[PDB]
Amino acid sequence: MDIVKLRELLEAELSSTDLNELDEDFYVEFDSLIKALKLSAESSRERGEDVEERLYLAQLKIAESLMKEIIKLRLHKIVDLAVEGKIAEMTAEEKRLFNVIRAFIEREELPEIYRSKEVPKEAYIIQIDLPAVLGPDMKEYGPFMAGDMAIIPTVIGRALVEREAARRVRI
Amino acid sequence: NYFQGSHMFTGKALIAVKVMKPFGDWKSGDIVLVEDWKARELWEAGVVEIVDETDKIIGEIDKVIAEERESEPLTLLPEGLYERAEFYAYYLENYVRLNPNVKLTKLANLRKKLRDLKLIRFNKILKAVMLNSLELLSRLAPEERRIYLQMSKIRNEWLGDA
Repeated sequence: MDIVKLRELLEAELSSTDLNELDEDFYVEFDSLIKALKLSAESSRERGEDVEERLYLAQLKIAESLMKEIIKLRLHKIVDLAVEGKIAEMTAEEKRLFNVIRAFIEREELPEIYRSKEVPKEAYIIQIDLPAVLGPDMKEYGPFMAGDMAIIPTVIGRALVEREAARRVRI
Repeated sequence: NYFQGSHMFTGKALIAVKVMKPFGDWKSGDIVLVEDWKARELWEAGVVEIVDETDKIIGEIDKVIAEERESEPLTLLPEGLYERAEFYAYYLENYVRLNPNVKLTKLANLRKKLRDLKLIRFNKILKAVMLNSLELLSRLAPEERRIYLQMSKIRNEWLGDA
């Protein structure tokens, strides 16, 4: 990981409204680059290279800056996914967060740092463009775009399946 | 006390710099191309000197501005035009504070020209939203791409039109 890669991923986050699919270790590798840029910088200040140091520091600020812009674009896309009930591949840290946004929306419990009503929902691939559908909970799902992965109540997903408009998936 | 960062160079543009001292494998007097951010850092510490490409840059924008005001579609911007204009603006800017005036007039022109170019293309994006489309993205700088994508999402959810 380096600033060149972060420059590419920022360009790619900006160029689509969809969450850019990243290497699972994106965040872990970012931290490394920064721990590595942090040691390399001390290891030059003391060693009296005002130049070699100035460069290690300037790269680090660029890294923090690129990251800031990338995470901002991604969080907003994640918020939209959590609100619209859609799915997309995202790092492990992002699923944790996505789960907290998702918890918040269905009024669950966000931590500090018939036999039951409960509407059963599963993941599906929407095959055609579909307008918002009304679930048994009176909550509406959609609209959806062909190609979207969504978590909707099985009662509706089932109807869409037998209708050739959706297909179950593995989230 | 407080260092006000200002515009930040991330390396999107390559700047021609003249080496003053033995840094790395570079000898002295020779001309090299570095990333804009590395250009400002080594310049600040007298390791290199900025090859004044303001002449070529100003006239470069003028050509693009001229092309826009001629045929409706948005045009492909030379690689890094925006970022390279920013750098010579930083160069002209901090040149008045060089280390031991015809320039401080050009600084104003480049700024007026860059501003002008972004507005003409912005205004064309606004109107393009009123008629998404992949083709157009392959013609916009990544930041303008973001804008077009956002404009259209707002527009489609309001109007719902084609």
